[PDB]
Amino acid sequence: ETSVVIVGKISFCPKDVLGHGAEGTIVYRGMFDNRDVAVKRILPECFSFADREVQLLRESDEHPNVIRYFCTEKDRQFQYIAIELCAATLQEYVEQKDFAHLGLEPITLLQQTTSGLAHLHSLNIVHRDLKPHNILISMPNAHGKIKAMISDFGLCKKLAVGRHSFSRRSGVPGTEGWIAPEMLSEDCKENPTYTVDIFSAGCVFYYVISEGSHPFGKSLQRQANILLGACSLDCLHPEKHEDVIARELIEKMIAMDPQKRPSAKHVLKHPFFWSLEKQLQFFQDVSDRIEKESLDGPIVKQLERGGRAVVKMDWRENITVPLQTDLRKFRTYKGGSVRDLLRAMRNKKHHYRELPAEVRETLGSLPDDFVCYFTSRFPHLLAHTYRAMELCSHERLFQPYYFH
Amino acid sequence: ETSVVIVGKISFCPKDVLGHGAEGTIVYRGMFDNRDVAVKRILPECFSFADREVQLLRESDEHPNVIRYFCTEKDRQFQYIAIELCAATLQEYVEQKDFAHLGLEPITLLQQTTSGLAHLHSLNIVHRDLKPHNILISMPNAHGKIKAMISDFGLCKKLAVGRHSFSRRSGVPGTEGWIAPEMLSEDCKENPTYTVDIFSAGCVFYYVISEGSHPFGKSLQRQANILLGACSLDCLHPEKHEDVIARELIEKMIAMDPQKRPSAKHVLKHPFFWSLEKQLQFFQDVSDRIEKESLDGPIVKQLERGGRAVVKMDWRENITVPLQTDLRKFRTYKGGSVRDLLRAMRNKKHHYRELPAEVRETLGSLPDDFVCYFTSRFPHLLAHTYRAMELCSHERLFQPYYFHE
Repeated sequence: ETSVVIVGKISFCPKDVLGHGAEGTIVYRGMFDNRDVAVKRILPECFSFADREVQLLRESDEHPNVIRYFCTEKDRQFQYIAIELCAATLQEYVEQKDFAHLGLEPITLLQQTTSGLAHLHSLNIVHRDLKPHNILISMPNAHGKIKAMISDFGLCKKLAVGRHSFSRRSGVPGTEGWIAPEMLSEDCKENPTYTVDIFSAGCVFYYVISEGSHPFGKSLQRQANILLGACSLDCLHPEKHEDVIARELIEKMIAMDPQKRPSAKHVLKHPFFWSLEKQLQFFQDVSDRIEKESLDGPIVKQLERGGRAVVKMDWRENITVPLQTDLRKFRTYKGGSVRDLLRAMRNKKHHYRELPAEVRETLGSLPDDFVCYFTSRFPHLLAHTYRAMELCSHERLFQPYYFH
Repeated sequence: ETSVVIVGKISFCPKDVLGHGAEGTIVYRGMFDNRDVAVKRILPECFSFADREVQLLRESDEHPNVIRYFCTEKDRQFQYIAIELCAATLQEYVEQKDFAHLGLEPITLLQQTTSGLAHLHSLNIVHRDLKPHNILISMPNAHGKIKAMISDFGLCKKLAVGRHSFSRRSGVPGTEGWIAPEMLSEDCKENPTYTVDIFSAGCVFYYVISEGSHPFGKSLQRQANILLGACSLDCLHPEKHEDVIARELIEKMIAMDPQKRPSAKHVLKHPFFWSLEKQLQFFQDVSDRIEKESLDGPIVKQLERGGRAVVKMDWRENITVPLQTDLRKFRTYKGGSVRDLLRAMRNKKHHYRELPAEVRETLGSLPDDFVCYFTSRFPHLLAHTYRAMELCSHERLFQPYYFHE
């Protein structure tokens, strides 16, 4: 014996509470136009944040990683918002053990979230409240695939025409512990901009790949640490190639100086999101680019600057012995040079098919095992080379690797 | 002095008629929940196609190139379907002289249309009535960009579970001039399948790049020619690289035999959609692949088979003089070989920076002008190489270039 409430085209069962939240705002499992939806019941006082959210949703929900908005209805005492029904929040994705990823891997989730975020920014919309609770996991589609979506637009702001910034005139919106420092800093001269989302996104990034941690500590001390700048990314191991590239992006995203933070579209171009195949191609491209470069040139000098730590003093001593044996027929490849390590990688990639069976065995298959053969042994190689080769970032060859 | 009709959440002004449909259905411009939408008004006799269209749209509209569905209201007299308001049809995009592309190239439009179609097929839905009139051009977004979309699902066919075909017992749903020949064949033992859409898509493909022509002539005898098999692609010149690749795909899409037609996802992997950079990368990849291949091996033999026409007897006599001079010392490159033409290309690509200014000038910059230097002088090179190298299509290296069912 269960009851049903109907308000215009929106209907729901009061027993199917999906969760509470803000100002006693309750979310029910509901129905609209014969499809399953989530229904947000809004209190009379929050008709402001609802009228804001609903309008901003109309303008940007077409993007696949922005929650789909269906309808809204006005009652005698309440306002109702019908949006796409989702399976879980990102917090459940990260913290629930044995969670069905269903093809949705952490980096892809982050890529999707950033895509949705980039979409909002292209529409001059700043979110200002990006957090694991606001990032939803979709229901499985007909092919069993799931995706990530940005939601909860009640605190979003449409930037005024001609402005790339906004003021904290409407106080400080957001949830404690995910707020950009320049939002609370009283001495802050620069008006906050899109980068407040980038900061929060950064914390979310670290939160996902660390499987639950936060760059600025535990619940109560987070926001205090943020204003202090006391971040700690010690779940990212310094000798792990994946963690190294992850740290390089994350520490830029949560940088204390807002102008130093990469835009959403810039973030999407980072090696963090590169496949193994693209990584090897970058390695090949830089090798060919520096092949006829002089050793005293700005490029090679930049590439070898701090190179000893990258090659671990002698890279010919840190590879497997069938590869060492294959390389003694060359010997022009100096073990103290990053340039020669890259030359040897390119050479062995190019002639791979012609290589002896036993050296193709230690290298592994092209291109995935091959590139991991080196990155796992030289975890700073990609980061270092990527940074150093920024001098060539305007060249046509290296356009898809950098942001412009 | 204008009137407003309000049905539930759907509202529209009767004066704003956007167009007419089949059997009394009229489409007005209107509003739904402060969204600018299109509104289909449907008669009680066509409630069948309505609830069908609604259902299928309540499944497959989750794609950028499939029309968005918002809501349906039912009246005392009519039904109302609220869908995304678009700016134009493909017919108006093509036939209206000086139609503002607004950043929408013809090929991208064909890529978008095919993607939307592939989405429908993945959901076991056959459109059966694909045509320029129901391929829609979106309203410009905030950035002023537009896209193409598939619409008009009233005649769509949801295949039964476990079925990959459907019977013709309903008759001939398609529009004359875009109907696959197996739909109007008295003999065919084979039930129609997804490929009826591919045939229509092929006709649309050629319709766009020819800027108004049809593979089977003018409207008066199109369908007649379709049954005859009298296709004609006159607008595609036999010695132009772009047209040679375009012809190769279109001829397979409008093939008389349904089984010969490529699936929508297969279509998307065709060189027709390859960027200039991807074309050059493909040339480089097969060049590196056949470098240590035996000259008597299956791969090289396939590649040289018909090579004379490809390289125009001797490619060294069909390239520019500054390049001739720079390649003269390379006696290892045999002028009658397709493999060696690809080798010279890969070599000049790899050493491009080291090349003297004069030869870099005739080649042009990497990669755009460079690849066009060769495809324009050898219009069949890519088409020939792509077809020949299908022997290696199952290999990891060439998987992104080909399709695997």
